[PDB]
Amino acid sequence: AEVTQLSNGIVVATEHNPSAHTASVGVVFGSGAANENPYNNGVSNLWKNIFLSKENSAVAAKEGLALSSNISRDFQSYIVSSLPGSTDKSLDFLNQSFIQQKANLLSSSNFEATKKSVLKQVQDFEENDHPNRVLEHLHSTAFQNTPLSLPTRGTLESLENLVVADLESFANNHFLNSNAVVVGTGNIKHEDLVNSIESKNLSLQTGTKPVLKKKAAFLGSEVRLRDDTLPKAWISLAVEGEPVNSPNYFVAKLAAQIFGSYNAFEPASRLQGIKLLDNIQEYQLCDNFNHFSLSYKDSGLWGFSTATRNVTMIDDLIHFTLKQWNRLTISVTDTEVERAKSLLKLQLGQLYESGNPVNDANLLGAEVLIKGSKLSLGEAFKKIDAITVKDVKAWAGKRLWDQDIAIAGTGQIEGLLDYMRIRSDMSMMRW
Amino acid sequence: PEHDERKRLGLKTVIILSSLYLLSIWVKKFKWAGIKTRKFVFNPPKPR
Amino acid sequence: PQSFTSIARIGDYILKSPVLSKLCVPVANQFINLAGYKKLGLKFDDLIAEENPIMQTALRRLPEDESYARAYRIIRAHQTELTHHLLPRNEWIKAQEDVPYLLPYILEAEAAAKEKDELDNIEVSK
Amino acid sequence: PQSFTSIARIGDYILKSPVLSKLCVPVANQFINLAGYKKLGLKFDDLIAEENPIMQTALRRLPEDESYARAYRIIRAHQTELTHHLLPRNEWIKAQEDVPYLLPYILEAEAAAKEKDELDNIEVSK
Amino acid sequence: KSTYRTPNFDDVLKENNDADKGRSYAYFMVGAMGLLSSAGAKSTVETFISSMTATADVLAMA
Amino acid sequence: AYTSHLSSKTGLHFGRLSLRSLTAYAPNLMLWGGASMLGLFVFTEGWPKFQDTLYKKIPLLGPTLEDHTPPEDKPN
Amino acid sequence: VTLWNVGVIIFILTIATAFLGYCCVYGQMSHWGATVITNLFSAIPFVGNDIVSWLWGGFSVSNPTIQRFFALHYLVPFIIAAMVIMHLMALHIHGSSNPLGITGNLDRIP
Amino acid sequence: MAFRKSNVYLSLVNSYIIDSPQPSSINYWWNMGSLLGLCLVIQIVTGIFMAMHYSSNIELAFSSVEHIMRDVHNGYILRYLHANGASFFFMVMFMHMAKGLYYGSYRSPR
Amino acid sequence: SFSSLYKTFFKRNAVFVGTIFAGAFVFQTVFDTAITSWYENHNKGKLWKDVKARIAA
Ligand SMILES: CCCCCCCCCCCCCCCC(=O)OC[C@H](COP(=O)([O-])OCC[N+](C)(C)C)OC(=O)CCCCCCCCCCCCCCC
Ligand SMILES: CCCCCCCCCCCCCCCC(=O)OC[C@H](COP(=O)(O)OCCN)OC(=O)CCCCCCCCCCCCCCC
Ligand code: HEM
Ligand code: HEM
Repeated sequence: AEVTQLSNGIVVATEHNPSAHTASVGVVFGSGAANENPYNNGVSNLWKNIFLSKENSAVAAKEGLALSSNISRDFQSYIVSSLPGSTDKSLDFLNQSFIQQKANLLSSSNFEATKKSVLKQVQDFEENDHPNRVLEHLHSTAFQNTPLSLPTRGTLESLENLVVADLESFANNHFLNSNAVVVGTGNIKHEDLVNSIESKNLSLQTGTKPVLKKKAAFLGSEVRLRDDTLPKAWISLAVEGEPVNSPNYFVAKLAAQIFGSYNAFEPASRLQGIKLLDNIQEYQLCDNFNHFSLSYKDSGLWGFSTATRNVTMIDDLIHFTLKQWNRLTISVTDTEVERAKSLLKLQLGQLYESGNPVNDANLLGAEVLIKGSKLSLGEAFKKIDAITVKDVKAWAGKRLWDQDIAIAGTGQIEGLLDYMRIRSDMSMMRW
Repeated sequence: PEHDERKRLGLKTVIILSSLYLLSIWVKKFKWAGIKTRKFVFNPPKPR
Repeated sequence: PQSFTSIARIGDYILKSPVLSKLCVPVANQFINLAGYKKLGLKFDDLIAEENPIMQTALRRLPEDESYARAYRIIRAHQTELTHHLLPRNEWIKAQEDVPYLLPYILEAEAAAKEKDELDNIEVSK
Repeated sequence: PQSFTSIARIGDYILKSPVLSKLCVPVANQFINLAGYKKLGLKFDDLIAEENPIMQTALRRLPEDESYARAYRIIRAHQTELTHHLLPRNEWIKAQEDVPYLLPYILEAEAAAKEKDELDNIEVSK
Repeated sequence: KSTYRTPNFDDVLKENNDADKGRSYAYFMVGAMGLLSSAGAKSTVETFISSMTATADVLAMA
Repeated sequence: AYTSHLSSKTGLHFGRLSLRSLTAYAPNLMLWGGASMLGLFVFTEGWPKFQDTLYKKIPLLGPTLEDHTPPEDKPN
Repeated sequence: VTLWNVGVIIFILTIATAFLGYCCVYGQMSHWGATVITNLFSAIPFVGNDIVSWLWGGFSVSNPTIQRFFALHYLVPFIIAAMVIMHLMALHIHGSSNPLGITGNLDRIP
Repeated sequence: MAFRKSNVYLSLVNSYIIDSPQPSSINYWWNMGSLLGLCLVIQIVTGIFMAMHYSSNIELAFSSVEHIMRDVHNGYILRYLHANGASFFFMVMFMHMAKGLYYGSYRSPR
Repeated sequence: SFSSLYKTFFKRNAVFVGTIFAGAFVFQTVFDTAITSWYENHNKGKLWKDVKARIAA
């Protein structure tokens, strides 16, 4: 029900949900913010904001379209959502203003205004968006001196020396046809889509993007940007997790769903099936925490990201959740496994099926770029319910028992004890 | 009269203790390898 | 040390069967007025140990008037035990006003904590 | 233990006199360069003991940029003495930038405390 | 200097960041220290409570 | 299909522990028992009753503990 | 219960040092009480005679046992003093009880 | 919170020898206090195991010391540990005091 | 072949301290007998067994 066909160049991937309204056609490239050097960084976000600029969006809005884009750590996407009877308009707009000539987009008035707005919103993100910036510093210190370490939005110091030559070089080096996947979600049928991509000739280039010299290797590290102006203490620690197209991927997502996510002020998240919430609820050790499991192309992370207003008992929160992490290897039960199985099925269903047909476009483009064909919601559910407690114990002994962690913090984090205690509290002496 | 047993136990004790001293120097440098090689970067903050 | 649900279960079974009731409640009334916690001006539910979590929540859920009357009865019992006297005959707690006021809060608090304890030791059928 | 107005009056009497300045300022420069607090990346106004109340008020009256730079210089001194090395030749504090940034604040704080203890022991006409 | 660009550590690092090899090396070193200290602690405890046994004159007049 | 209830039942516990705790702990706890017996095995090697009873019945480490003094050379 | 267990530990140590002090004066009840107590302490099946001739320092109650008992009769009260400090800490972190069972946090006295 | 921070004796042991925040740049001269504590425990232990044999008369003091030196098992070890650990105790104490009056830890807050 | 060594020796702490204690056993015994054999062979002819065999032959 998620059909994929390889044409002369590009790969077309689509899914036809005939009850949805807005059909959404776009192209998803396989060169995100980890396919460049740290000096031209932020050229992916700059390309996204060039595509989303006032000129391009007014041209798209006069015809009845609505642009979208999403830059991630290996795929970047350009989505033109539209009405269901109007997608040949979407296709030839995306041809005429992104795939062929872009001289209307890349002259030094629109590029100057776009670069100024990008500089303002990146520095506003760096000052006033605290949990995302420490997840970003966690990525920057986990995979350091190695191309997965890069900021997605780009840093300010490597964004004020970018001109149109950088964007044209990136569009020549990474906006290819053996690197691109065109996607269709919403209610377009498959064959009218490829009929309209093969009627009007649509091909970006012919070549191949440059392969990287250094693969993503985890380096157990530590960083702290302690700003004691801030009222909270945002820390986040994470180990090396399993990447995409790895056999231990769904057990990593299940082991994240075992500990779940929490919010101390909602009275329905204080009653979950976590054993950690009987330790962190008598002195109110944190405000929220969420156990992520990110899986990029070469490697990935596995850890929790919190926020703490009780900045004196930070080490107790760290120690309690790390003992709960060691409970995965030594004595995890089966009722936690089945609770996390049902909750992981619910979360993947809420992610894969939703009202917006551009998130499905981004997910379908990513997992057709890296894998080759999309596995359905049924096969994912079968691979989830085929997981026993011993597979979780084997994976937790593989990737969580005494492994190197990487910590990224900000705020009032002097109460955070320093590194060797946190590293050697990942392994207890069997109680 | 304790000469033979004293020098023998001394040989045992200083062999064990000097090997323990070298191993403890190694484990001290291991436990402090995360502190001897930390780096501080200070860019000046913007005024309010 | 003993849960109040168990005390309430054994007491209900003793009470609402008429053979054991007319044999057990007169010696219970004689044991209560021989105990002598009413001569100090105290109801019984002040005497219970307040250092469990169940009793602490059952006290923090108490209404605002009964809490103040409870604090006054405890302080007055402290003072008339300090001077090694008893309260006079006017200020004795009568048997009709020895009503269990803390016991519904104790029962529902221990029922909630008990249900938490057996919800997190649950097993699906495997 | 020695108030900075005393050191200030002795030093200003040494500096403003001609015959003592050019005969005691070179040996002071050689003494400061031999002390070796500049090789750790430190001005002298970090070296001063802080557990007075005068130094506490003088450090709370510091501007919010010099306080951040002072905390960084102290922390870098701690780390580069932890490694038992020195800072490289490019990061030594040069002699042109060892300005007293704290001494006006300490002088005004000790003048305030001296005026307070002078006013508490005042004697009116007897 | 950006706050995402880390300073160099390529002199204090190793070329092969294997988990099992480096962890086994560190734990073999701490285990060798624990082994020598275990034998030493056993011998000094049995020295201290071998002092409290029967002195040689009592064993002579046994 | 449609599941109208939850078809599940409590485990065996005493509040602090349960059977699922001891089932997952018991191999490491019998290993801890073996390590504790090994610890006092090495801590009581100088005890002569355990020395001549057990610590020479060891096959090849046996003759290293005894040292063959002739009986006409000891004071007692 | 921390206070009660530390008190029981002080009770054990106090029985021990009163026994040692009664056995260092060396009368007729002293020596024979010491040898009867340790002779029933030699009832352990495997290590009984070994530990009782380690405790005697010889073969019956004699000069090494009396020197040993005087050294221990000093030494155990200065463990009792530290255990009394621990008793006072374990009391002070929860307050004394009162002869009613009801709580004392309402009306208290320095 | 943690059990090493909740329990009253373990909170003291924690706050003194586990997570007591020490300054980041102290060198090997600050270990002389730990050395003095270890050597004080050494002196006390060997002194007790010598005072179990030492008799303190005027006819038996030196004779009892040379009885410790010659007849009790490993008594030469105990007497030389006491008589040499006293000298090492005073040398590490002199290093402790000289560090204290060199680095200015007699000053205003201590 | 290092993952198998780490798994069977240093993964759980019980087998770690059991290996440490068994190594302490065999190390203490062979170290004691080796150092006394070396100490009694460095002095040949000066010990009582050598003097006894000398005056017995
Ligand atoms: C009594 C005061 C005077 C005596 C005071 C003595 C000094 C103070 C007490 C020190 C006792 C040290 C006990 C250490 C407890 C412990 O946790 O040992 C574990 C260590 C390795 O632990 P780790 O380095 O954290 O690695 C664990 C991670 N894995 C490998 C599982 C992935 O494994 C080892 O350490 C190897 C075993 C070494 C055995 C310890 C030797 C010294 C024993 C002394 C025992 C004294 C306590 C007696 C109590 C009656
Ligand atoms: C770090 C530990 C701190 C705690 C220390 C206490 C634990 C000690 C455990 C046992 C150590 C080895 C004992 C054998 C060594 C020996 O007894 O020596 C061997 C002696 C004979 O020797 P010999 O004349 O032939 O020797 C000549 C050359 N030295 O036989 C005896 O004395 C028999 C009596 C046994 C005495 C020890 C019994 C236990 C005493 C109490 C210990 C407390 C236990 C507490 C348990 C909770
Ligand atoms: C050396 C001997 C002892 C000393 C110096 C000592 C000291 C004290 C002191 C000063 C108090 C506070 C006063 C009080 O509450 O009564 C106290 C309380 C207490 N002691 Fe002891 N004690 C000793 C032995 C014991 C023993 C043997 C036990 C019993 C096992 C014990 C159990 C208690 C208890 C339970 C309390 C609390 C009493 C209460 O608050 O109701 N003590 N102790
Ligand atoms: C503060 C720590 C101590 C110091 C510095 C110390 C120092 C000394 C010194 C220097 C001697 C003389 C040794 C010689 O003859 O050369 C001595 C003797 C002695 N000490 Fe201590 N001592 C200390 C603690 C103790 C304690 C607490 C005891 C008792 C338990 C003790 C028991 C003895 C005995 C019995 C002797 C007698 C002679 C001998 O056998 O060495 N000591 N002490």
